[PDB]
Amino acid sequence: SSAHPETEPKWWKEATFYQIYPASFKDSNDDGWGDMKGIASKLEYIKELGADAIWISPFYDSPQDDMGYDIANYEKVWPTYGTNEDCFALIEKTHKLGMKFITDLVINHCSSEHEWFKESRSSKTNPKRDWFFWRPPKGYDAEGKPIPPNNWKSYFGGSAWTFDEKTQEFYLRLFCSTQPDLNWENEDCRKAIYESAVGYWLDHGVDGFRIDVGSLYSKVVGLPDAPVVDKNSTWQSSDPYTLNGPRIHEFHQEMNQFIRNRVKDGREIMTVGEMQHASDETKRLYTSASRHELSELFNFSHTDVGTSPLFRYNLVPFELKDWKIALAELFRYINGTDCWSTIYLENHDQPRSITRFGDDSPKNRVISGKLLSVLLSALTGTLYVYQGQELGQINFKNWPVEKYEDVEIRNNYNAIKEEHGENSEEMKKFLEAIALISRDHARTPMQWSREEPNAGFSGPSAKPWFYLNDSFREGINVEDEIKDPNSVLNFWKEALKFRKAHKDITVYGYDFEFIDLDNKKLFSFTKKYNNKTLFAALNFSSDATDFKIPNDDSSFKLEFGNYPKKEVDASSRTLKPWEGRIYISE
Ligand SMILES: [Ca+2]
Repeated sequence: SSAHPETEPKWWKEATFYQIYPASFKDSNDDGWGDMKGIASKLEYIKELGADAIWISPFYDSPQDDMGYDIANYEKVWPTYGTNEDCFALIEKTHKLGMKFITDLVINHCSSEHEWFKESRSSKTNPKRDWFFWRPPKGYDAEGKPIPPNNWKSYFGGSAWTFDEKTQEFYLRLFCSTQPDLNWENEDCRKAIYESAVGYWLDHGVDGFRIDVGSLYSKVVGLPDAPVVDKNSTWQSSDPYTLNGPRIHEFHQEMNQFIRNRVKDGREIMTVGEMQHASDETKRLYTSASRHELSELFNFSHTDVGTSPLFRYNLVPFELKDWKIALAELFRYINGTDCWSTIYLENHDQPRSITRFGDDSPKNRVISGKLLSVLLSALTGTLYVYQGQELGQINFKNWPVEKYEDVEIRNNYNAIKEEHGENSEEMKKFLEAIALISRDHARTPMQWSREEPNAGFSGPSAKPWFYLNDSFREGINVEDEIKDPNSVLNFWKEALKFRKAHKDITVYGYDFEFIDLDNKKLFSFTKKYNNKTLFAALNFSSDATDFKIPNDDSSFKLEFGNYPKKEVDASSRTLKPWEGRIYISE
């Protein structure tokens, strides 16, 4: 383990994080929106699950055009969630329970309702004009409409620019129309960002930050037209010119130094960057401890499987090997380095992992939910669990498009309507995809009980901000699962206990090697920690599946699995349907 600097323990390496989506976690006042008092009331539940830390998605003052990722004031809690004092009390309560607290740092862009943007947009001459990207129209089209400065596509569909009537220029917004991108080329802007979004929260005791699209701050000069890679789209991915840009490491080093110099009590701050996509070299540049940038990052390859690289909402076939390799991208690069990794399958931007990677049928949803827990329990990195994942939540079914709340759905729908027609093959493919892939599968209210109609998220007379998934009626809820010894929830409790008990090799294990990589059913691997060897055999299928342990001998003992403990034959070399096993040799 001495030739593996990544094994150096840190609180944030071995902490299990639980991610809370504040709108959808717990309503305490029957207005249909989750809130901070709701979260506070459920911290004991989170601790009992086995979490060491929480990450709360944005709770700052926001018009909610992108459900909190459009921030109008970094230093004020959205009144619907509570007051600043409510938040400070929540941070303190979290700490007094022995858990860490990280907040969502969203500084690629802010809301157009932020005072910075209200000033910037007011004239061409004000001190904050170049805190954002303002450009004249490229020209005007045959119908007299202004043409945007370039061909860049928004992450939510259509053009990445919005025209301002008053000042007669476009502003850049990679996300929705009211999320203008901040201009990190402006040093005054960077300093103000650090003071407001970072310093304020350090002063109020956060243990770290999850950094929203942290790889987008550096734009290539000139904002040039992007390559025409999609021949059936007016607008093109800006990635070559916005993703991991030439100043991105400079900016992250600067922000890291700001944090180091602003902390007052010498505490260890974690940063996890939502970096999206990166070569292994880029990942190392971000997460090597010696680089003083990020602690770790999220990489999207494993959550991208089964979607077109050109458009997330066009489905494509994939096989198990694709997912194995994409998952391994999270962690293999850290082997023998001072880097660190993340491990997760769910977040507020993803559909449910059982639906995607298990089998959500009534027959298989429990056992395959447990299989995913076995897998995650054994992988190296900081583990994240998303609200409802521990219940074995599944995608919702048979919703019409108009029921989806997400701006990502609304904007993409409208772009397709405009470009291809509402009644088109392009629309049909989109509608097929949203049923599997939409972020909204993560955002339906948390299911605390079987109570009609709101599943204990709110009182029975309240109207939730977004519709409940019908799965609460099928026993997918906290109250029913606590009482069922065979539940996914009770299994996740066991999985986290197992992971912690064997943390040297589960959290800090190294020399990861795939066994039978090509296998369409068997996901198998070994890891090392000094004299210890961990071996996993995981059957991602409804069929029985054979496996072999490399260098098999009597030392390999069955330490965890999802089939009944007293009914498993550890010496058998065939897995039952959806069976997973973790063996450890000393
Ligand atoms: Ca509420």
